[PDB]
Amino acid sequence: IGFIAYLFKIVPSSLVPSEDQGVIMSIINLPSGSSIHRTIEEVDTINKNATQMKEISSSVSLIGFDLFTSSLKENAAAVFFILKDWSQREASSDQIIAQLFGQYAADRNALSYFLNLPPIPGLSLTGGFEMYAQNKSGKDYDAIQQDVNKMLELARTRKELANVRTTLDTSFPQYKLIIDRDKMKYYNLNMQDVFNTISATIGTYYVNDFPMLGKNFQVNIRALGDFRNTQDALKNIYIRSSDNKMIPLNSFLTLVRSAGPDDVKRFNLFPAALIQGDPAPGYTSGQAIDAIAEVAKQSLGDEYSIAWSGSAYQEVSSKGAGAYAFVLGMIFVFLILAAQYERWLMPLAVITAVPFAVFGSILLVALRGFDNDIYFQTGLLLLIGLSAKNAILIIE
Amino acid sequence: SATIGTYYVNDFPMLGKNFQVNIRALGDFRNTQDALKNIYIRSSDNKMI
Amino acid sequence: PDQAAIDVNNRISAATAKLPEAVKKLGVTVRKSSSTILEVVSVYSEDSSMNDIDIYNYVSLNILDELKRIPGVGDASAIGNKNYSMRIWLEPDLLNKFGVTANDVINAVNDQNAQYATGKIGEEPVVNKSPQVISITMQGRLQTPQEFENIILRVNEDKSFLRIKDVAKVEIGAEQYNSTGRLNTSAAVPIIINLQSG
Amino acid sequence: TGADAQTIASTVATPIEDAINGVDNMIYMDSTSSPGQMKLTVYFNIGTDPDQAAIDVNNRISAATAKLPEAVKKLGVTVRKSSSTILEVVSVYSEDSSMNDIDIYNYVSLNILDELKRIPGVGDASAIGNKNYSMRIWLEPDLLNKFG
Amino acid sequence: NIILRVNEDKSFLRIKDVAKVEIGAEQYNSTGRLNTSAAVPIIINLQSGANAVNTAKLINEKMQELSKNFPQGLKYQIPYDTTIFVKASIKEVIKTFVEALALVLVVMYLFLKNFKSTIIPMIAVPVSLLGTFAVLYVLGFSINLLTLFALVLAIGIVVDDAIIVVENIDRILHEDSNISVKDAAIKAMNEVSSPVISIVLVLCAVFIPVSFISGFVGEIQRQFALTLAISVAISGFVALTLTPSLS
Amino acid sequence: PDQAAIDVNNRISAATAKLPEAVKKLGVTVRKSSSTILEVVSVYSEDSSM
Ligand SMILES: CC[C@H]1OC(=O)[C@H](C)[C@@H](O[C@H]2C[C@@](C)(OC)[C@@H](O)[C@H](C)O2)[C@H](C)[C@@H](O[C@@H]2O[C@H](C)C[C@H](N(C)C)[C@H]2O)[C@](C)(O)C[C@@H](C)C(=O)[C@H](C)[C@@H](O)[C@]1(C)O
Repeated sequence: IGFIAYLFKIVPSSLVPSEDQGVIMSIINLPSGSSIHRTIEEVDTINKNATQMKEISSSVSLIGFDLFTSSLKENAAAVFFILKDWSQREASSDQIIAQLFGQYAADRNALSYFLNLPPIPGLSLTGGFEMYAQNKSGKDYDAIQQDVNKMLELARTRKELANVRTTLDTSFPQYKLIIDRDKMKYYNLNMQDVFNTISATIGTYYVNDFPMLGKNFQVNIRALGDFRNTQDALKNIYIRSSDNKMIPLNSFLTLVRSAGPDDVKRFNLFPAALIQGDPAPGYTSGQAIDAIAEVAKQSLGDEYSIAWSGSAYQEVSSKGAGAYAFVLGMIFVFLILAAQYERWLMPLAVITAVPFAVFGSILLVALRGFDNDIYFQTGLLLLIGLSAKNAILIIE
Repeated sequence: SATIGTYYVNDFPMLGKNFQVNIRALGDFRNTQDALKNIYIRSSDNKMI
Repeated sequence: PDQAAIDVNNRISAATAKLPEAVKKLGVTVRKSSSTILEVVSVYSEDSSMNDIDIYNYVSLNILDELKRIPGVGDASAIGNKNYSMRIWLEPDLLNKFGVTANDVINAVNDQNAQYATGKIGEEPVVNKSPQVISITMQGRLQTPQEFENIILRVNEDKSFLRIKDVAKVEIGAEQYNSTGRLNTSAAVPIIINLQSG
Repeated sequence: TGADAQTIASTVATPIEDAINGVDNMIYMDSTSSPGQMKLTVYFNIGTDPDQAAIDVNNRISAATAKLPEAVKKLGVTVRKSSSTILEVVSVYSEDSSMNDIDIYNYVSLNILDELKRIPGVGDASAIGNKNYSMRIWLEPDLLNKFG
Repeated sequence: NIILRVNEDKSFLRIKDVAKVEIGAEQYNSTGRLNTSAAVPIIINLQSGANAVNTAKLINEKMQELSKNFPQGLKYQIPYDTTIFVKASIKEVIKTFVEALALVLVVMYLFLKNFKSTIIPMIAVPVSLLGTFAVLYVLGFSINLLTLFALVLAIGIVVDDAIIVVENIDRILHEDSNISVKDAAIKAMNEVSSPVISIVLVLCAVFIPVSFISGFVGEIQRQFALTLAISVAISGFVALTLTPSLS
Repeated sequence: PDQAAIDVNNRISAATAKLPEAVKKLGVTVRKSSSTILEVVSVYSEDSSM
């Protein structure tokens, strides 16, 4: 039984083993703010280079979407490859991943993320924690980014956890419209009208519906793409000044280049920047949870509030009913065996029978190199049941 | 409603949340019964009534 | 109780249209509360360095939202209702002097203190494709009182702007000064919790 | 439509998040506000009936629909039970490139999807694309200035 | 032809003069390509309480029927189909059941050295598996990969119960020459009746706490544990009642 | 019927994007109904003065 403890300690613990799902998810991310046509050229080259290898049969792409963060960022495209078959293909999914990774490290023009599809849907992986740094002071997301980055820089040194990533990004370029209200009121304009003109020309303005094939379809107003592509597209836009005079839009408006976050995130009615991380090897998920909580408390104090989601929230709010139920089951088994044998002492033999089955299972799983799994525990359940059944008959 | 009562025009951003903007006259002017003698409303013409 | 609430909301949905614009703008809340106070929680500042309005705003931002997530709490509210709100205290003597009505203030605040929609610069379909796609970000909702007093109601015959500061006093005050919460001899916002039905 | 991420967050997510708060058996709330769109996922406690969660969310959002801006009110908010997995994905492709993507999507939406809804056991049928037929008026600023 | 303005002449300024009108998409941010060819993916979420295999087959046939009427150059494909995984798992569970039954017949023909005895598992095992299916359907559980894995597990419980009962009958039959087959069976059943009930209750009490565990891992555990408990209980009842008579 | 109305309302909620704007402005109402006519009550003025 001491060797059982040793073998349990040495064996790795993971939630679900990685399995080839017969397709390979490719995540392509161009630099932030890259145009869609560049992404289409990239994914065209991607599929062309993936065509040579015989293992993939077909390629499905979804240009203009980010699978990681549901969105329509034009700089991100997801291209799922379809493996030929499990039987007709000599290579496993991992070797295909390695070949595609090796083809694509050199160019560094289109970032490559080749990941096998999740065994089961909505499955948290490696028991990572989902921290939300709810800013409570109302600071700008740009300052939130620097504070959170200081938090990660502190957290990287911590031994409990490793591989921390933050979804919040502010690299995306964003023109900032600075409105000189004095000039716009001077020209006898209204902010609502000038912004309707902007939304009509640069943006898409949706006015009414027109029917085709019996279905009610939108009517959209936008300026020709030739004119709005340039940064100084305001000067061609003209707005009436309520005095029957054409006032140029660039007179009171100006585009200045700035960097802003493409996607914002609010957790529990409060602005936040989601932080993910995985426990370091040899450390439990909960230990990493308190470690990152302490890091957040040190870095951010009384201005950011910690939050938990998914697996981290389940661990934080866990009532520990599983261990209590296991203790109840152990007591019930003891009682039922004592009733069967008409003696309190003898069920001890039936209980001590199961360590042999547990020892065999853990020894073989250690030798095989397979890590502790959910399916391993499911098999251990039947193992304990059968060992107990054999012992009960021997004792009786 | 903008002078005697409170008129909620729209929301301004503060501390992340949105808080109302309310318009009202000073408490002194709406205090008396004869409050209406102070408020003036412009007609279709420029005259103040 | 849940089925009863769902039926009540289903029947109410039709009548919401006939309600006045202000009523629906504030919104109609349908809950399962029994309107019987389950308990009263009073938050009081011992050092008295925190004013009643700021205590209420702290509570409504931090405590009340978390309390409403607690199961079995049908509705939780605070007595004061002294939420943060820009107060534009109009001076009728100064309003009639400059010839601007309260309607001219409402229109100015509604038009200027708002956020609208602005499209991205480089977007398809474009025949001259730019290397990058740039979004446009604006801020039309003023944050500080100094920005609110600079709102231009009217432009004079010369290049002189009449502004809210001339005709009104702007400050950050409570939404309502109607109520007050007192604990013992101290000032504390009381949190009344209504038990959810069943 | 055509609103940057921050304004969408502040103007749309905040009222909806305020109104949705306090819904029965809600563990936490996650919302993202990408350019032009605002998705708000409202997670609930395990064992809660999904239809019940959906209808309560509907009621809370219908309470605060009026506070939303004019464009968001025009394009009403959609509430769905996101707890769904993909049985399969059918891709309709024009091999000869006779039709562009818009024509393919419109044909699939008008013809293919309705039959998929007819198939028993197909609770949800959707098309990834977002290209509905729309009447586009391409304004030319030079011509507009020429004709005043 | 929408009239923007009316000139001083009878001619009208129209939208055609200042803008170009065409039927385009609402959004151009996205685009889908399959094998470097323009495509539109379609997603089909399986309705709750339905059969995946039948729905997938109906979808494929309906797609073929619609493809008969497709415009020239339009072709369909189904890259992802979770029905493949469940069909493979069902085939593997059937093969495992057949192999386990054949191995039971072989092992009992080897040790027990009797041919008529092989029939007893052949009836006892399928009856208990069918009962497990029925009680699983009553509880509302659904066939899935986890359930099929737990069925692979429960195969061992059922075969082992049949082995114990039949082997005890044979051992008592060979202990005494004078004893009759029915008398040997009743003696063995008297010996191991209360033990079998004890194993059934013990295994149920072992499996129950696993179901109480919360979380996604808790629910995954609950599936295996609950079907395992159902199977062991029903197999115990079958070995208690049906197996001795056939023995 | 209580859950049937819930399912119908949830589906209309999910498809709200597909609806035309007018029926979005005038909220669509989902209510349980019964084709059965339990009885017909007729109110009449005996004096015919009403
Ligand atoms: C949107 C449109 C997409 O739907 C999703 O976003 C779903 C709901 C993802 O979960 C959603 C879940 C969500 C919303 O959770 C907050 C978010 O994380 C993203 C969008 O994935 C799932 C499971 C993806 O796994 C996800 O792949 C991502 C690259 C990373 C993500 N995880 C590591 C983070 C992982 O789970 C997965 C199985 O590959 C997608 C498969 C079904 C597809 O190929 C299909 C075509 C999708 O592209 C999609 C229907 O177009």
